[PDB]
Amino acid sequence: SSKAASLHWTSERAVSALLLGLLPAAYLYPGPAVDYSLAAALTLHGHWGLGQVITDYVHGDTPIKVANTGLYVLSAITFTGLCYFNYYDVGICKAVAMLWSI
Amino acid sequence: ATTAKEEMARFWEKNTKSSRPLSPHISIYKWSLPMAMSITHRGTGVALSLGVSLFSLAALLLPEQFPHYVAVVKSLSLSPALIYSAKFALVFPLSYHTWNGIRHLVWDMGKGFKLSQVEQSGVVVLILTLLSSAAIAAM
Amino acid sequence: TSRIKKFSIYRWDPDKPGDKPRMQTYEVDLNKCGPMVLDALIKIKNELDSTLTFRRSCREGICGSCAMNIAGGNTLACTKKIDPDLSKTTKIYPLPHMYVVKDLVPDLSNFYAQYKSIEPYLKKKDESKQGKEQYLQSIEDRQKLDGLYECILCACCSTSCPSYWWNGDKYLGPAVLMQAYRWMIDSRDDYTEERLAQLQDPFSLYRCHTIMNCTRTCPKGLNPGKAIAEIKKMMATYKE
Amino acid sequence: QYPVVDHEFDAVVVGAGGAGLRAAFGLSEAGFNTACVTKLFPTRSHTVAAQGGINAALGNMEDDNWRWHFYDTVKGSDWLGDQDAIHYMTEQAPAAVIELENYGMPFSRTEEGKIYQRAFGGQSLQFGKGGQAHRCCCVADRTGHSLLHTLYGRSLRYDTSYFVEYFALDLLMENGECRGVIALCIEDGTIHRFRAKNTVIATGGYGRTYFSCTSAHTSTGDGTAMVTRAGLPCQDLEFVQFHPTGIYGAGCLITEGCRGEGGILINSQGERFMERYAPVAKDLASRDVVSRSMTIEIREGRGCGPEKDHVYLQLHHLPPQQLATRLPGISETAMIFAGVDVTKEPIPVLPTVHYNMGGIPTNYKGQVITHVNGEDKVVPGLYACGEAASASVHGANRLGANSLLDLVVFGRACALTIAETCKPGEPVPSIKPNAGEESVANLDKLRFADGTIRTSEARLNMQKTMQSHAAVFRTGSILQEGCEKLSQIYRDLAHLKTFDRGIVWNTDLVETLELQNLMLCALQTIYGAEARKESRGAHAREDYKLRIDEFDYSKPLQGQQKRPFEEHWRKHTLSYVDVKSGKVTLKYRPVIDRTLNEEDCSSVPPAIRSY
Ligand SMILES: *Cc1cc2c(cc1C)nc1c(=O)[nH]c(=O)nc-1n2C[C@H](O)[C@H](O)[C@H](O)COP(=O)(O)OP(=O)(O)OC[C@H]1O[C@@H](n2cnc3c(N)ncnc32)[C@H](O)[C@@H]1O
Ligand SMILES: CCCCCCCCCCCO[C@@H]1O[C@H](CO)[C@@H](O[C@H]2O[C@H](CO)[C@@H](O)[C@H](O)[C@H]2O)[C@H](O)[C@H]1O
Ligand SMILES: O=C([O-])CC(=O)C(=O)O
Ligand code: SF4
Ligand code: F3S
Ligand code: FES
Ligand SMILES: [K+]
Ligand SMILES: [K+]
Repeated sequence: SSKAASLHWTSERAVSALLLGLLPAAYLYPGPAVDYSLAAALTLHGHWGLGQVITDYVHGDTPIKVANTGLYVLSAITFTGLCYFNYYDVGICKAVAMLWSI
Repeated sequence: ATTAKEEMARFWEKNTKSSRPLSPHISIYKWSLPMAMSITHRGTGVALSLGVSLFSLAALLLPEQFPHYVAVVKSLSLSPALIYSAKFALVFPLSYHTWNGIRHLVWDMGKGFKLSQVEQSGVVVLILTLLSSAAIAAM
Repeated sequence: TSRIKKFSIYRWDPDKPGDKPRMQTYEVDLNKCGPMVLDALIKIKNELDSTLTFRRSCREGICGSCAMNIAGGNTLACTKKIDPDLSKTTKIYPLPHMYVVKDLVPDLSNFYAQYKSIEPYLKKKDESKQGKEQYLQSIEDRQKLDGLYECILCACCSTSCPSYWWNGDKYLGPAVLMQAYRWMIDSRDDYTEERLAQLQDPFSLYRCHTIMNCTRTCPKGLNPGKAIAEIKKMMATYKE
Repeated sequence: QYPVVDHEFDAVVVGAGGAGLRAAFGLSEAGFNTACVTKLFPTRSHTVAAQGGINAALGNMEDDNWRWHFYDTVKGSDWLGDQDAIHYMTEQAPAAVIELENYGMPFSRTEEGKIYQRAFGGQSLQFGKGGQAHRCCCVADRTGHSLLHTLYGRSLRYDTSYFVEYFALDLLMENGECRGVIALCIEDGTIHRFRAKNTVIATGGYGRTYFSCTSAHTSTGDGTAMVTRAGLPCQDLEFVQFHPTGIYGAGCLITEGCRGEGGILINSQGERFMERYAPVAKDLASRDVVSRSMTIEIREGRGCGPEKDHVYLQLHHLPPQQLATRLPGISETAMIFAGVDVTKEPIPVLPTVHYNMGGIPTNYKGQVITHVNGEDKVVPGLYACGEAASASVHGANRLGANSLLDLVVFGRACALTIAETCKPGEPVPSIKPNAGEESVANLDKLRFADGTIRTSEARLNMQKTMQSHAAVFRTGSILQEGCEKLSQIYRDLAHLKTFDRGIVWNTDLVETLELQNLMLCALQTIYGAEARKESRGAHAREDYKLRIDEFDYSKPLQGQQKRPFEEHWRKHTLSYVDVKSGKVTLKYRPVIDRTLNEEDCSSVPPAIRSY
């Protein structure tokens, strides 16, 4: 769109706010719904966030393209592994509780 | 008789090939609490993301599942004050980043931009980070 | 009988081949000097080292000429009181992360070109009535310009902002963005939507991450950080 | 040793204050390929510091008439003003201010939405009979700040070619016509010759000939010096305006708008003494009268402060919301430079050198004139406007808020006159291949000067001399000693000493050039003063206390012998300098009394001048 930059800025704040609502959700209604929402929200927020760091600090067409490509790989693998953990293992909410029972 | 784009082009053309130095910046600039808190927000965000990504790699690559590693850790009978310190260390950056993240979202609504309020809200962020971390690590 | 204050001042001569930037310490008797740092700079130039080079004109903080980094913060030398703690040496640097023409004189022409790029002047759709009658503007709409039109374009704010340090080629910086907002909310101006449309890219506006060094440093007490956040809100709510 | 770069334009404008900017893009707007040469980035010019506002008979606060403003100005000039230029300036004022508001100038506003206007010194309704006028248009107390930023913003829409931080050295003259300017590029040390069919000089004033002034450090009379070095006359340089209220110590200006909004001057015994000196106008009398009254109180023992050397400007009886809305700038400046909270305590103030009434003589169209065998003769290709010009719309004493008006009216006039006289693209005139060599020879000499008197030391001696000998009140013997000392200083310039041997941003060198310039202005100012054996406007001779016109206008003219031109003083001073020796020659030229249209605006005959 001709408004791609402002729509992206708005999407970032929305996902930040979404992630903020998922923390009460995880404490109060832990389960598959929250687990996968955290997988999605944590990956998207971190991806957009790391994208801002790249935009600030990486300069030059090729280093920019390289950093962003590696970021896509990192994000895609991160989301895959969190969904993997949620499906084959105890999932995010239960793992945290188990960690905190140590 | 020169457009803005041409002026910027000539600036970079002129200066990068010149013998002029770049005046110092980060090495000489005075710090403030908002400035320190701003970059700590970035550093905790990045650290949280690297932690989430490492956790995600461990789920794909480690030959045992999570309850095994929890059971292992308990078998070391670590001291309660050392357990508390690891819990506090884990939750502090999440805590900092969350509260300051809320502060950022208030700014994006246009509120709290008076410099004295920027200072108030930063200190408020720090005390909430401390209280919430100490309280959570005691759970 | 005298109060010797020490200043450590950044020096670089372009007419010395191979000259390297260095700090030079001068000693000034505060009893025989005005109260402001520019007063000390002028006293040094006139009495100790006439090769010391800096920009100045108004000496009352209205022209913006003498912006520099005094004790770690960007300010106007002519309104910045001298620190009378004689056990501290005041360090003086050019505005940070700028090309140094000579000593304390930075190259501001990129800063000026960015200001030119936002078209800092009144624009009406029908300008065929240009000069017949005064445009009407209520006291209430004129009040919206307070805190904005007072900027002196000293570049203290923009050269204190780390986002401008790392991306000053493409980020307009706080001084220029606040002037862009000054024209966006001028009720006489008809180009608000076009002025917002200019900032629809990753850099011009959106390198600002609300660090707020700019507002802290402004010798005029303005709030370019707040103006940037109002722009961001307008960016997200305007239609076409 | 110096690489010379040659340029050809239709028009070169020297100066980027209010006058030069308006002149420069008016020319580009008229289709002329125009260069603007300025030693400062344009918004650093002294115009940025202007405060109280700009006069125009808009009638936003009460019914007004531009002819009332004409009358005020003519009476303000004490009949050394050229009334044709004053007619032009005051009739053009509404259109000119409206042009500025339409550019985006953020004027303060009335309940009706129109430009708010305040009272100011020496302005009245009904040709002096109808009470205080309110025609000073303003942006709080930052009017010059906004005027210049608006003009600079507007200039960016045109193809004007700017040469920023270039220092103009001299005019290029050939057979009495100006062919352009030669200048030094401060950024890289290169010499530049700007050939042009028309050259406009808008270089500001020279308040820095004195020790205390409201002027920027950069008000060094550079264009005035260039005219002088061209063998051309300057006019009325002895008429220096002391603004009543420069802040004590730093010398910063505290706007006359403070008194226009209600502030009052009080002495050590609490007396609002202007009620005694000017029973009608009080603190809003003309500046020459207020400055003189303040000076008398101090030297007669009623001065304030521990040294009894200033007086108080009191604003705290005024509602604090009015102070915040009408006078924010001086509210902050009074705290910074005097630790004064204006809502609680008065501002320490004393008369401070502020503005030069004299300058480069022009006609009402902006054209520089010379004067030969009793006849004004336009100098072809040469214009002047703003504080550097002597049009003369101010004569012997300027009204507050009339300079910014002058700037944009006569800056535009220069553009209009060139456009009705020349066409763009006409052959730019040739200059001899070594034109301007003597400017470079002088610059090089200063750059390597190794005498015994450094520049700061000579500049201070000039400033203290002017301060002690050519002040608010003058007398013959003191002026003569000021003349002798100043000529001595000028000869001692042979012993000048510089240290910076570079060429890139050598402000040591640049400030030595400015000292040469200031000295030529100061030499003409004080020798003019010593020879003017009368009292008129801001020039007060305690040995010649009366205004001396061609008649005694205090009595009926019926049966009076007109005084010969040589035996009265209602005439402009014309000053020349033999730059080699520093010798000052003087001549005189009549004041223009005709208006542009007698039926539209009567010529005002000289009269008793009281406020
Ligand atoms: C000192 C002052 C004057 C003043 C005022 C407040 C102060 C502190 N408030 C005023 C007000 O409220 N209303 C009003 O009518 N007048 C007021 N004044 C007087 C007025 O501001 C000045 O007379 C006026 O602004 C002068 O403007 P002008 O356009 O004539 O000149 P300038 O602003 O001083 O700028 C001079 C320009 O010339 C260039 N220059 C000078 N020398 C050179 C050389 N050698 N080479 C190239 N360029 C040169 C300067 O760069 C500057 O741009
Ligand atoms: C997770 C923890 C991350 C944040 C904590 C890290 C430690 C922070 C260190 C930086 C603090 O640095 C310190 O900040 C304070 C408050 O802004 C500054 O003080 C500032 O405000 C005060 C009061 O309005 C002024 O008097 C002072 O002139 C000004 O510099 C001080 O000059 C700076 O030296
Ligand atoms: O000089 C003028 O015209 C006005 C001025 O300095 C002031 O604001 O008092
Ligand atoms: S906002 Fe403040 S610091 Fe920035 S240029 Fe304007 S006056 Fe200078
Ligand atoms: S310091 Fe820079 S990041 Fe934004 S709030 Fe100010 S422009
Ligand atoms: S000299 Fe004008 S801002 Fe300091
Ligand atoms: K608008
Ligand atoms: K003048």
